[PDB]
Amino acid sequence: ERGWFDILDDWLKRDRFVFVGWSGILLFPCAYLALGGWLTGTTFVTSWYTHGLASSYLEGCNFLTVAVSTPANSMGHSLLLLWGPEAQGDFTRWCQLGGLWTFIALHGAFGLIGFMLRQFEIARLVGVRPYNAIAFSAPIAVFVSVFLIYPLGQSSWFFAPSFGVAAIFRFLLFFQGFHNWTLNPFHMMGVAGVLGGALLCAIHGATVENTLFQDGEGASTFRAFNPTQAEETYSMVTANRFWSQIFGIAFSNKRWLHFFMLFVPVTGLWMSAIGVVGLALNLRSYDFISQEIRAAEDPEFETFYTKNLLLNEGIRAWMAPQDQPHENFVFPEEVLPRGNAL
Amino acid sequence: ATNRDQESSGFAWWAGNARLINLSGKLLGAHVAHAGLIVFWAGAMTLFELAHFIPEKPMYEQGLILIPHIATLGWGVGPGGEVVDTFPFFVVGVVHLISSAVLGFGGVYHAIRGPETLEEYSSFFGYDWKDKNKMTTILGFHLIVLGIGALLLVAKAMFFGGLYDTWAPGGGDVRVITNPTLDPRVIFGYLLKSPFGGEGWIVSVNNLEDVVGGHIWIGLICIAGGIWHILTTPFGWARRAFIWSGEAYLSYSLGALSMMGFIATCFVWFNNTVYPSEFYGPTGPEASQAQAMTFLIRDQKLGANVGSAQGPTGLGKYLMRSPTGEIIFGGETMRFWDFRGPWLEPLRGPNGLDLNKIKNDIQPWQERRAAEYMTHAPLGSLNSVGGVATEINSVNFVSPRSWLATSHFVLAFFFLVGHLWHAGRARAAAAGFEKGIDRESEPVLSMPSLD
Amino acid sequence: TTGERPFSDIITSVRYWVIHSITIPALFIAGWLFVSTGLAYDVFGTPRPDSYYAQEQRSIPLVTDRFEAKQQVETFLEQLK
Amino acid sequence: METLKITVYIVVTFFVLLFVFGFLSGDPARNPKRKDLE
Amino acid sequence: ANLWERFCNWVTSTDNRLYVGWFGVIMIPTLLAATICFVIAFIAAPPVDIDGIREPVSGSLLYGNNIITGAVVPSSNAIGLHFYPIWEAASLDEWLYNGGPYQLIIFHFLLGASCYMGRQWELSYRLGMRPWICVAYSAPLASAFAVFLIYPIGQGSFSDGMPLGISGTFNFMIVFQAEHNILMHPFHQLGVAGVFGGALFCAMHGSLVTSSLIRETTETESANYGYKFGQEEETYNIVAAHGYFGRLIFQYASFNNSRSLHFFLAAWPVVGVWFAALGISTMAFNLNGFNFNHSVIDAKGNVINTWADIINRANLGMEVMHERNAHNFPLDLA
Amino acid sequence: AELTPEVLTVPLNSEGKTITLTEKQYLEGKRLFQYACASCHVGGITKTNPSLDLRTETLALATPPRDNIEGLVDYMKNPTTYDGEQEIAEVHPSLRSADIFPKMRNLTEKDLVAIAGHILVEPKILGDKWGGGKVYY
Ligand code: CLA
Ligand code: CLA
Ligand code: CLA
Ligand code: CLA
Ligand code: CLA
Ligand code: HEC
Ligand SMILES: CC1=C(/C=C/C(C)=C/C=C/C(C)=C/C=C/C=C(C)/C=C/C=C(C)/C=C/C2=C(C)CCCC2(C)C)C(C)(C)CCC1
Ligand SMILES: CC1=C(/C=C/C(C)=C/C=C/C(C)=C/C=C/C=C(C)/C=C/C=C(C)/C=C/C2=C(C)CCCC2(C)C)C(C)(C)CCC1
Ligand SMILES: CC1=C(/C=C/C(C)=C/C=C/C(C)=C/C=C/C=C(C)/C=C/C=C(C)/C=C/C2=C(C)CCCC2(C)C)C(C)(C)CCC1
Ligand SMILES: CCCCCCCCCCCCO[C@@H]1O[C@H](CO)[C@@H](O[C@H]2O[C@H](CO)[C@@H](O)[C@H](O)[C@H]2O)[C@H](O)[C@H]1O
Ligand SMILES: CCCCCCCS[C@@H]1O[C@H](CO)[C@@H](O)[C@H](O)[C@H]1O
Ligand code: OEX
Ligand SMILES: [Ca+2]
Ligand SMILES: [Cl-]
Ligand SMILES: [Cl-]
Repeated sequence: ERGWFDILDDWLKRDRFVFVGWSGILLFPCAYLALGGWLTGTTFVTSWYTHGLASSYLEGCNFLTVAVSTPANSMGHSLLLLWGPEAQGDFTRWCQLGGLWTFIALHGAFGLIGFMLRQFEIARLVGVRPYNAIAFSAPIAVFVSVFLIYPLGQSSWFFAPSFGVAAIFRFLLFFQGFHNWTLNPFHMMGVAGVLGGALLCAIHGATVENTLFQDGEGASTFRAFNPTQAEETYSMVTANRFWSQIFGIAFSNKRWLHFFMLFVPVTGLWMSAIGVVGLALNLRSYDFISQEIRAAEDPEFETFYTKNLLLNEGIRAWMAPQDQPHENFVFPEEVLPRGNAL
Repeated sequence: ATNRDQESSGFAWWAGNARLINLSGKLLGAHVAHAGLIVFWAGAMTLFELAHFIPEKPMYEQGLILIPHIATLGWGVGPGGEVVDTFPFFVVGVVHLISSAVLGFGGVYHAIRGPETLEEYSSFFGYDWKDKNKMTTILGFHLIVLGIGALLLVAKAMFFGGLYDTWAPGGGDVRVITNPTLDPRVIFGYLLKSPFGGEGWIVSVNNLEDVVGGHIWIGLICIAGGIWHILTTPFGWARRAFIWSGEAYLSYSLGALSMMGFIATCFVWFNNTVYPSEFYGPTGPEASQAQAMTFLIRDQKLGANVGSAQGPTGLGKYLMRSPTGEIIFGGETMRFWDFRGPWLEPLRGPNGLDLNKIKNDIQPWQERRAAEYMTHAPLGSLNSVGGVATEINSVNFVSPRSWLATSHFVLAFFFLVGHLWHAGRARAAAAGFEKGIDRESEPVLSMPSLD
Repeated sequence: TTGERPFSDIITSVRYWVIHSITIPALFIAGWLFVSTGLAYDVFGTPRPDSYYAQEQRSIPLVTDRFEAKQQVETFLEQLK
Repeated sequence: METLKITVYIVVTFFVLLFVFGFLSGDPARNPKRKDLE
Repeated sequence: ANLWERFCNWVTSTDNRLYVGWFGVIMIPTLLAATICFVIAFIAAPPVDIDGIREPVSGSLLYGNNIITGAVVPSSNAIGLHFYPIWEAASLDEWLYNGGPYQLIIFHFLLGASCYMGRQWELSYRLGMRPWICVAYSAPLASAFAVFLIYPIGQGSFSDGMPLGISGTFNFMIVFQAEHNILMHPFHQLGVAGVFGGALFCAMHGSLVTSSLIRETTETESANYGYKFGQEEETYNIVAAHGYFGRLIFQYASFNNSRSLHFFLAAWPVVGVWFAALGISTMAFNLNGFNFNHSVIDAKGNVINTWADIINRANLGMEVMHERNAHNFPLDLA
Repeated sequence: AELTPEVLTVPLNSEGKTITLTEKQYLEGKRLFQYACASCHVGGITKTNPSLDLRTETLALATPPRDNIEGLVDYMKNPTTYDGEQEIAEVHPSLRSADIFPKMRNLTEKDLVAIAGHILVEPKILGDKWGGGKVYY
């Protein structure tokens, strides 16, 4: 059958400069609106009525301090549709109420779905295995756990990350003070995957570039490679001997090496996502009970664990009134935890 | 287009200056043209500093790095470091600016008009990287030039006005150095000091008699060695230990420059003698000491006995002992008790800070200096907000010492990378595998297995 | 290659620049006037420098109700005199 | 402590000299290709 | 062949299971000293007066720590940057109280790891390789120098060096944020791009090469048996991978040259970590992150807060609480 | 909110006379205060002696009262301790000690008024932020 569906399928899969596909019907509008909404918001839209913050170029912020901030805590987990009961179809109120944040987060989520479908769709057309799409599950797990699940466990969208550079920095510091997130072994595994991934990236690329075969006469060795050549361009045998003698162990299987490079950062991001799902519920790894019992009774007992809780207590008391304005925290000077002199 | 494309020279455009390795005429021009740029910045930056300079603000409140160098040499300044005549500053900048036109003219001529190779032109100006004799001779000439340079500082210190002496009795002044230290026990004793706290290696030199005397030795050493290297050619033990190639010599210099950049970083950070605090602002140690001095003065005026005031930890609130017994300022500045400065030393006795001088001999000019230095601590943000990281906007200040130390640490670091890059490549190119492993001669395939 | 004219082809053609020496500055000026006329303020509800507070007030006009949030903001806006 | 100090001083001087005389002992020739680098 | 010549041929021998070499002659004893002292101190060392205020902090397992809270504690603030070898103490008991072990470990470690970089250069010369793997390792190596040596020098005390422990690392990072606002420093931001980017390109390169493996096995066997160690031919189709990735984005955003692809994989994380180490290294001299505290002001002069001001509130809480008994005067100047 | 003439009206002396500053004077006051005083008085505190701040309540209780233009102008010529008992020109920038505090050398009478006006107007704007220290940052 060559009906309208098949004809349309043909046009959608034309080999053009930007491939479209069926997946492109979802990807391009959602990715474009998520982007445009972030640019619109960081240029023109305030956070005065939701946070008490200026947050756009128009107010005088710079690239580091602009944001599309989350809605006010009184909005709860409202989808904040433009035509919803809060904005009631008013575009200006919608922006002042934080509507751009759900807009970006929701169109962003469906755009990422679209992008992963594009990896499946293009891989099926070209005839490769879909391991690139499988690897992209990790960014999606991070996005979904941090931007959707985390605030859904909390009181409202207000505590989701805001879309901005310094706003994200505040999120890092809030997670230290309130969640003791550095103590969390699921974050630790995430750190190991990201840093080990960076390591693998540098060490593989450095190793290839320094075990090249001399396949040309020029001092610039880039020219001596042909994409259709059948032979390996660097010496696995020499690479393997060098690292065996430098480090003790070495890769010998090139298929294993590259699978391992997929595996390490992907797994780490998945591990960090699980930790954040816990923090949605305040299910923290905040304390070691044995340390607290000893420290409560023995005022000479001190560890870096007890030192860091003092820091967290400072963060909470000093940032909370301005970071959570809907709470109306009034802390007199005399109650603020402070060391000597400072 | 001789060696001006990749096919002919073997080097891509992004390594295009490597095409100059064996083109001594064009390599000469590129070096002369670059020197013109160095001199250009010196003269132009100086004029810019002068134009923006207010004589009655401290130099270190004004973002100055070059005028402080000129002032340390004795020019423009009087007692206390007060600027008395900005015209020396103007002259230095103008003369560097004008000279850069002479260097740029020579650089652009040799680079694009003169002979591309000097060897067919002049056997004196031509050279072979592999000619060990010529290479040590060129090196010999430049060692003699460098030694003259070091003697010029001595000539200025001893015959042409002197140097600014932050330690001069009175509050600091220009002073003719009449008896520079010549005792090689002193001069080379600095070389053998530990670099750790309280010793400080050569960064610890704290008087112009030693500074001037050390440049007399360096001047003679360089001139001696330059004559030695013109008259000699490397010995066999030296011939076997080095690579003898243009890239190799470049890599040795890069290692030397990195080392000097790190030393310079520590010099401007700790030394307040050849970088006077009058001009560069207080060191980090200095401002921290100055805070303790300030509050000891405030509270003593209010009635506190500072010698016996027990602080919260049981250590003295104002005064305590160093690990070897010396009386030192308390609080976290305990780490800085190795600091020495002209405003603090009159309170110092044989056991360190002396309670009786503290009680009776603190002059108002010390209270002023300590408050000034405490409020110009070398702390500030990248957009030049002075103070701790939590300070609010108001004060437009980053210390010259921070600017100079950070800039030169970054430069020194990348010059060490450059050393490794070029020394590794030089080694590989001399041995013949810098382009890759020979497929039909792969070394590892002729070696027994490890297991 | 996928058929479209190469980009280096187009951006070194006289006709491209004939068209875009108008259209690029024209959009730029439209963006300028969007701010310079004050229109951006009113489209997005962003306060001007004299509109964050009332003259004596030091409280944030924070939205505290979900379904009357629109009236809360309109009320806050009236209270600017 | 004094014995410890001399012991370390001796051990360190020992290893540093190996390093220095090591790289002085014809090291550019210790490569698999061209073994004439003087 | 005299004895010195025999020894030199054994040191520089390419047949030793682990290559020794001349850097190895310094590396092996210094790394053993640092490792042995670290293991012993981590298990059994008594509490250390890190900040010089006679307030000892417990770091070892035997004194109440687990793997997460344990540390070798930095040497005392009373020592500053003074050299504190065992023989400068009146007793081992003094040395331990004042945190002697920290100095012994980091000084031996930094020498060993620097010779490790040298050894990477050295074996590559013996095997006829190109020499620049050691240059990639200079980025983690520079970073270790930053938190163990450079930052102490600029702040004047090894007591502000990074502790040798997991929770100790977090203490260092939090106090660093309060005193330098490192998050707002562009060199830490480039470092984050370096390691996020390196992790991205790591998964990418892995997924692309894995996606284009040439069928050489059946469904019941691991595909890794389709590559044989030392085979002459490539094991995946780089034309297929380019043809996929080029359509994912557009054709000219994809690499077709394996050599330049792998160079980019080297360069991106190495350059980024160099900047991160230069961040720590230049904040060591108190050139701190961007300060926009109270940068936005209204028509009357009211402060309009931004996210930078919220960050500052959190930085203040770290500032006022850290080292709670160690400051007597109102400004924390180092 | 904006910088109105009311905000800019401040006490000239102690007998109750006011004076109204222009926005130009106030911004000149801010710049000159940054130049000559903020290294110690940023935000209305006093880094070298935090017990004394520049809050108007504190200045009212100084001897003689410093909570007006004349009192502040006098202070920059001949500063005294809080009780008025001692003259502290030797340790505090002033016109009388312009030779040891050279940044005071190019301050005119009209500059002293503008610096004074800024000190009196700022607390009207910032409230507790002025003289409050880090707690109010
Ligand atoms: C300090 C910086 C510096 C200097 C001094 C040089 C110098 C040189 N380069 Mg290198 N290069 C540099 C940086 C520098 N380069 C950088 C950053 C790159 C990366 C892009 C390169 C990439 C590169 C490549 C790929 C090549 C060179 C080549 C050269 C040489 C010949 C240039 C030529 O013939 O062009 C002719 C250029 C012109 C005719 C145009 C005008 C050039 C003039 C000199 C500019 C002068 C302007 C100045 C204001 C005039 C003042 C005059 C006044 C004082 C009277 C020359 C010695 C070539 C070479 O090695 O040849 C063997 C070569 O192939 N360079
Ligand atoms: C005196 C110091 C010195 C000298 C004379 C040389 C000379 C050379 N280098 Mg070496 N190098 C050095 C230091 C030096 N290098 C340092 C300190 C490093 C560490 C980063 C290197 C790392 C290095 C590498 C990796 C390579 C070389 C190469 C070369 C050769 C070709 C260079 C070229 O044409 O670049 C052309 C110049 C450019 C393309 C310009 C680069 C632009 C820089 C990165 C911008 C820096 C930003 C700036 C400071 C601030 C921003 C300004 C902006 C706002 C306007 C040539 C022999 C090549 C080689 O091996 O040949 C044998 C090569 O591959 N160098
Ligand atoms: C020795 C180097 C050095 C140092 C320590 C200083 C220090 C200073 N300069 Mg000077 N200056 C320099 C060189 C230097 N400058 C050069 C080369 C120029 C020509 C552009 C100038 C022209 C200049 C002007 C016009 C002015 C200054 C000013 C100042 C002061 C404020 C600086 C500032 O706010 O920067 C802001 C911070 C930055 C710009 C950060 C830059 C980040 C760089 C681009 C990162 C690059 C890293 C590395 C080089 C690249 C490696 C790449 C890798 C791949 C290899 C400060 C004392 C100001 C002043 O107060 O004068 C009275 C001023 O107006 N300088
Ligand atoms: C140090 C860098 C340097 C070097 C090694 C050379 C070398 C050479 N030049 Mg070049 N040149 C240079 C810089 C340099 N020049 C500069 C700065 C200019 C612009 C003024 C020129 C302009 C120039 C021209 C127009 C010509 C040359 C020529 C030559 C060749 C013959 C020179 C000769 O025999 O004169 C004999 C020796 C002298 C006349 C002695 C000169 C003494 C000087 C002028 C007095 C001051 C010296 C003292 C060290 C000053 C220190 C200043 C410094 C600290 C800044 C020779 C290869 C010729 C050539 O290429 O032939 C084809 C040629 O025609 N040069
Ligand atoms: C730009 C400066 C410079 C350079 C690049 C050279 C370069 C050279 N010199 Mg010359 N030399 C110079 C200045 C210079 N010289 C001066 C000023 C003098 C007069 C003092 C001499 C007197 C001289 C003599 C007598 C000899 C040389 C020789 C040589 C050659 C061998 C170098 C070598 O193996 O050193 C390597 C250094 C060593 C082997 C000794 C150092 C021991 C170890 C490495 C410990 C030191 C490291 C430690 C961290 C340093 C810290 C400070 C220290 C003081 C504690 C080489 C071509 C040799 C030659 O072949 O002459 C024809 C030779 O016999 N030079
Ligand atoms: C640090 C070196 C300072 C500079 C620069 C300025 N001031 Fe100051 N000020 C300083 C101190 C230590 C004190 C307390 C003095 C004492 O012992 O009483 C002061 C006091 C004042 C006051 C009085 C505050 C009060 O509540 O009574 C005022 C009004 C004052 N200073 C003003 C002022 C001006 C206008 C300055 C710039 C020209 C200035 N100060 C600079 C420390 C320092
Ligand atoms: C939201 C919304 C929407 C949408 C809209 C849109 C879609 C928009 C778009 C927009 C856009 C689309 C925008 C854009 C912008 C851009 C910009 C603004 C840019 C800038 C840039 C720059 C600035 C650059 C920079 C740089 C870099 C980055 C690097 C290189 C260098 C340089 C520096 C150049 C709608 C209507 C649907 C509905 C409602 C809501
Ligand atoms: C080779 C080459 C190159 C380079 C070049 C160069 C590097 C050059 C330089 C050059 C130079 C280095 C030049 C200089 C010049 C200078 C001048 C031209 C000056 C003038 C001056 C004046 C005119 C002054 C004036 C005045 C006075 C006198 C007084 C005061 C005021 C005033 C300032 C006005 C390149 C890269 C491009 C590439 C190609 C090749
Ligand atoms: C001026 C002055 C002074 C003086 C100074 C002096 C006198 C100096 C000297 C200096 C010196 C006199 C230095 C030296 C140096 C040296 C070096 C730095 C060396 C190095 C070496 C090397 C690098 C080698 C290497 C090797 C080996 C080891 C093995 C074999 C191979 C080779 C060769 C590679 C004083 C301080 C008083 C004061 C201030 C001023
Ligand atoms: C504080 C550091 C002091 C360093 C002092 C340096 C002074 C330099 C004087 C020359 C010393 C070099 O002495 C060096 O020793 C050994 C013998 O032990 C020699 O013997 C060497 O010969 C060849 C050199 O290609 C090697 O293959 C061989 O393995 C080795 O035995 C070196 O050829 C000689 O150059
Ligand atoms: C290299 C350019 C030299 C230009 C001339 C510099 C003279 S320098 C001159 O020398 C005098 C002694 O006679 C000093 O009294 C005076 O302070 C000093 O500036
Ligand atoms: O020691 Mn560790 O931490 Ca660098 O600030 Mn100061 O000191 Mn202490 O206080 Mn904050
Ligand atoms: Ca010679
Ligand atoms: Cl702490
Ligand atoms: Cl303190």
